[PDB]
Amino acid sequence: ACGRFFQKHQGTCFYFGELPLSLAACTKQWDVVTYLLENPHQPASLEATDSLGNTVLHALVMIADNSPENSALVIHMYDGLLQMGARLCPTVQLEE
Amino acid sequence: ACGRFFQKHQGTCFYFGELPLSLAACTKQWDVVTYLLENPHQPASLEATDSLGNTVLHALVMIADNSPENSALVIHMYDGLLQMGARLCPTVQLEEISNHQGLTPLKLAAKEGKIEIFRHILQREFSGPYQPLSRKFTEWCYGPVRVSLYDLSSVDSWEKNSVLEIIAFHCKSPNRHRMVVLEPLNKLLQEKWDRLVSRFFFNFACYLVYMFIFTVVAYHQPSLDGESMLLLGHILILLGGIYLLLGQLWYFWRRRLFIWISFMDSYFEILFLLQALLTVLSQVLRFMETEWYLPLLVLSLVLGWLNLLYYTRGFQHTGIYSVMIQKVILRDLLRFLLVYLVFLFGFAVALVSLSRERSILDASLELFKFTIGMGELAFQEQLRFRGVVLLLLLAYVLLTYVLLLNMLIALMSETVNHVADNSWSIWKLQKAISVLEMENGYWWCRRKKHREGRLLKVGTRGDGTPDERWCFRVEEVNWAAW
Amino acid sequence: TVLSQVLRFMETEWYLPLLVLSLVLGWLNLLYYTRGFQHTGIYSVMIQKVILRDLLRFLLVYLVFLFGFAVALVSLSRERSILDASLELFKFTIGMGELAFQEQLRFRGVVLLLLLAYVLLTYVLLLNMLIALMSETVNHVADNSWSIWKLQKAISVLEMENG
Repeated sequence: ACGRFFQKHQGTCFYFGELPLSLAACTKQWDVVTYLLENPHQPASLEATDSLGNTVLHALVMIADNSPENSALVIHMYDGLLQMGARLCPTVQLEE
Repeated sequence: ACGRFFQKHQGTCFYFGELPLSLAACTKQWDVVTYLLENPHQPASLEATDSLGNTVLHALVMIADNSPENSALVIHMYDGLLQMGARLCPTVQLEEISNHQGLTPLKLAAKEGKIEIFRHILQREFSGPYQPLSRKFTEWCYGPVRVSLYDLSSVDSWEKNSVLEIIAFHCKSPNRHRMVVLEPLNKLLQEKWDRLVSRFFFNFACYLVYMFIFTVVAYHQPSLDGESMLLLGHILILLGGIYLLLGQLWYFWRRRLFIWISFMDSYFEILFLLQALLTVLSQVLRFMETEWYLPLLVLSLVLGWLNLLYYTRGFQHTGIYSVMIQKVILRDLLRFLLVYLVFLFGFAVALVSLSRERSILDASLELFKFTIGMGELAFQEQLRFRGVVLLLLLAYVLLTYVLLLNMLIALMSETVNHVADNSWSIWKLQKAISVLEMENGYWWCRRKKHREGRLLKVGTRGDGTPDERWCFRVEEVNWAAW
Repeated sequence: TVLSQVLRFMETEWYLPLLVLSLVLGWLNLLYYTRGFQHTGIYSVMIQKVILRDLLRFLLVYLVFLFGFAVALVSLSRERSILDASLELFKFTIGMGELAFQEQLRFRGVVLLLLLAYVLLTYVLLLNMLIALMSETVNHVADNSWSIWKLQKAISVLEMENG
């Protein structure tokens, strides 16, 4: 889901990762992030690349900033994505 | 109910608004304020004018002050007066009524530097859902992180009496910049300064680049008499003063020759008048015969080259430093010269009197050797009381260092008395003060004036029947629960 | 360094005049390594970096003032070599202003009351930079440039392993 607002251009934007799970990190919910993987009809994946060939974890750091409250919740999501990740894809190394 | 105590005169007073509902705001009760309108026998009105043609809302801001607890309760009353007002008089617009001088209350809130309502008054959260016709001064559409929007009541430069009309010119400023640092007026700096800083540089070019070649006359100048380039200089020496004469004169035509109250930093504006005025001294001698032209046009060239310091402005930050120091040291320069120079009168007399064994102003240069200092110190014994003048001059080595010191440390005290982002913002004031002339154009006669096509995006989103406003779109990034 | 080499046998002549600067800046740039043998450097690059911005802002303000006054000096003293006559004004830069008052110019008070205007503003031109510096240290740095000492070291580590 790429466009003007979804591109990383200066102003009128934020480069969240241009796909459903990518903004699901930015939503700070941690409830649908599990279900959009757990969904039996069509499961998502962190393997899903974007316009710069990234997983969601590259967008987490770009969307991360110098706001302690934002980094605190970002950290909480970030750590648990590896717990949900490594459980469901133990064959794949995730931060490489 | 007007009198001595109820008049706005200095001391023994407070100008609450001279009628029952006016002090009812100052009573901080909010219970009788409803009933004195709800009373069925004789209802009051905010329409009730006073000695300066004001509603109660003009008195709220005058009675408001730099007390947070007072402004907090003042804000609470102030917002609900519009809820009780607009309900009972929806036909009447409430914050657009002018005083006897012709001034609105939201504009008049800037006049006296009201701190702590004034930020609130711009930034208000109560129209949707319960007064959708009031319009907030705020709006929002399309947020994952909020794309905000602020309206425009009168604060944009060109609308005939904004706060930009008074905060630039008629500012009675306890200190300004903060009132300007709030987001809708603060952000407005760059929205047009993008379009104006290039034209500022284009006009700054025309200020300084012709002052450069104004000098090369004096380079080629003869004392007594393709060489027409030297003679051509005179035609631009005419323009050297005459351009900056009219230009700075018609500034006072629109400033009506306003009184010395704006002494703060309008001395920089009249530093152009110095060059403008002093250029003519040579012109109207110079053909005629009178002779004092080359001697005194020195100062016309001097102060002109000096006043090119003024524009140490916005091409880099530094200026946040420039005017911070330059303004406060103009007070120090006054205090410096008043103390120092008057010491050495009687000692130049003591020098010439002891050295006996109208031209003493030139003999005072003997003492001004040590000002830099390069004190001669040359000891001789022809004076026959050798120790008098010798033990005299050693007294000034300590106090001359002290006379630097006390000013060096009077300065230390000015920086020990910390300024966080005060003069850092005065950089933007100096820019936003310099915005005054940008939209108006040039009775300089490049184009005799310039019009206005610099207004902001049409709101066209309000509640029925009047749906229309002028507004501006702002960006934000917030990290709350939602 | 090469400017001298490939003149020097040949004949061209501007070699000893301009190799001065090759020797100068080389000896100057030995300041760079005020680094890690003692701490001090936590000071060195903190000031040296921020004053490179101050040095730019200093020279842009000051030097351009004295052009028209060197013209005012030579113009009033009438009664391409003025760049050398500007040294008369650069006497007061250090300052060791001559101040030598004579009355052959026939409007004695012009140039005499001119030069007294610069004693105050020359101190101000030092002052405002002295205090623009005060502002840079009033704006406290706790262990920022103290750590940039280690950055400058860890930046200098880039070339060590490569050979």
